[PDB]
Amino acid sequence: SVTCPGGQSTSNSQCCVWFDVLDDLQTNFYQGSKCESPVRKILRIVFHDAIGFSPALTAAGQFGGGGADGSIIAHSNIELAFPANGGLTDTIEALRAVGINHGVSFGDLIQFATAVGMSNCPGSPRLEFLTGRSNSSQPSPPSLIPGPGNTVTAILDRMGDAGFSPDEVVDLLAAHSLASQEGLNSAIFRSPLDSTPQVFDTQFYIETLLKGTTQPGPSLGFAEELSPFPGEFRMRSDALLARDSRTACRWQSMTSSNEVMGQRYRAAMAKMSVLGFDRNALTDCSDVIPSAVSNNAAPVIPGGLTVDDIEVSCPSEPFPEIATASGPLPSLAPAP
Ligand code: HEM
Ligand SMILES: *[C@@H]1O[C@H](CO)[C@@H](O[C@@H]2O[C@H](CO)[C@@H](O)[C@H](O)[C@H]2NC(C)=O)[C@H](O)[C@H]1NC(C)=O
Ligand SMILES: [Ca+2]
Ligand SMILES: [Ca+2]
Repeated sequence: SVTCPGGQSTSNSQCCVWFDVLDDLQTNFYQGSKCESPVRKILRIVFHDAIGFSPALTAAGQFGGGGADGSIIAHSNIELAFPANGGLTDTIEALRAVGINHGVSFGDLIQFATAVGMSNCPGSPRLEFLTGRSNSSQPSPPSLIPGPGNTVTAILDRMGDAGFSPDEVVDLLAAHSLASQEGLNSAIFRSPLDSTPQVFDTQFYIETLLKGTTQPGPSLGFAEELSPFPGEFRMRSDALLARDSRTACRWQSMTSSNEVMGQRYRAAMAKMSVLGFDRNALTDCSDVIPSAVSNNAAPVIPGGLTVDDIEVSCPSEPFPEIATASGPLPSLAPAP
């Protein structure tokens, strides 16, 4: 059966080169298989690469984008000029080098580095990984990336054109559980979007629902809203989506189970990884992806706050029974 040069066993011979890029990335790009800034930047990158895909542009006789084709690396010179692609240069160049050095397509590489980065963060599911996307790409059309100051209708329409339902938009946002911002408000560099920027968990959903009480920096930044405790940043699109009637019940259902949240995120991400491709034409190499350590902590309403502080926005389903903590309000340190 197929054992690779290193003795590991896989489903197909096309998977063997990925054990090598797995060692490179873990040792170098992830600095000893860590869950820090490199994993966070790659998650913005996989999204901005795959979402440059528009059926509506195709239908209007215009090039609509190749989707998850790695065009953000190949055509970095035009894509990184886009409003949503700031602060990605250093990460795009380190990935370009692993791509050229191992002979793999940029589109596959972005998807692989996402599944490998996530396995370094506790609580993560094992993402599916498929190989075989062609390395040729055209530059993505401009303006296909949702922005933090857009209304909910604008975000749902763009995402709906790419193929996601309102529920999948909420599911995809579980990645803001491993997140911070650097360019919305530079005065509070790397301010976390939830209290556990290194744990893939339910806290992001709970904490964006909390009453915005605190201005974390000396002034408000682009599309910044008051957050529930010092050090945490709250982005206007995340505040709006937690509260809008079209997405509020899915958002609420994500607050109490890390199992359900992970299951749904893995499904939405498998769908995003093949935008512009035929899944059936790719080779499954998911067994190359290692398991992440399990997260054993239970969901909590932090720092003494209670259900009275969460702005319940699903008129049908009552808010889940989530534990409370007898804390003083936390002050979050920048994400590492
Ligand atoms: C509804 C659309 C979304 C909007 C408007 C949005 C917007 C943003 C913005 C403005 C930032 C801050 C970047 C910075 O200044 O450093 C951010 C960070 C982040 N976003 Fe999103 N996001 C959305 C969806 C997603 C999706 C689907 C993913 C990927 C699965 C993603 C992954 C991340 C991650 C992990 C970070 C943290 C980056 C870091 O800490 O350096 N986002 N997002
Ligand atoms: C994928 O396509 C890109 C070109 O778009 C290739 O990238 C170049 O590779 C050469 C050496 O192989 C480098 O010296 C260039 O600087 C690279 N250009 C860019 C824009 O990165 C890449 O080699 C191709 N990969 C595969 C597996 O065919
Ligand atoms: Ca692309
Ligand atoms: Ca988290």
